[PDB]
Amino acid sequence: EKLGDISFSLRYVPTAGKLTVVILEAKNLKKMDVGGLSDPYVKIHLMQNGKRLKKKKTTIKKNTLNPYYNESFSFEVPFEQIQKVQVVVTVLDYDKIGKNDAIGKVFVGYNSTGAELRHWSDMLANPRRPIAQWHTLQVEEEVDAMLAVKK
Ligand SMILES: [Pb+2]
Repeated sequence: EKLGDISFSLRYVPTAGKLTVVILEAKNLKKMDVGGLSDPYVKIHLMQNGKRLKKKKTTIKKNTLNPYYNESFSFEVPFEQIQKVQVVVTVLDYDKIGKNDAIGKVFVGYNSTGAELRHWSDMLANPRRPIAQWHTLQVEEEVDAMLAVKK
């Protein structure tokens, strides 16, 4: 079962230790509501060794599997710590009643792999420039597992 794909940009300013993630849009998201579609919003957690340093979240787009956001978020990450953090991006379904269930999840950062690592590395090699990339969303539990694997 495909969960969907998320587009975001990454920008790192080395002198200011400023990390900017713009949630651009998502597409082909999993349908999460019986009798409807999904009500997606996107969480961003800045992590460091299990602990969460800071959280952000988009607005909610109701009744769509293909939401457009273009919402920007900045994080203070000093130069010396930028290869020690994880930027965890989660698409969830909003429900007025009950816990919001995650659709899928991905993380970028040094410990990441494949296209996630490539996005992260292209950001670091191209300072002050926003790099946009698509990511396939994965099962929350699998991502949570890999976040424990240090390089
Ligand atoms: Pb819902």
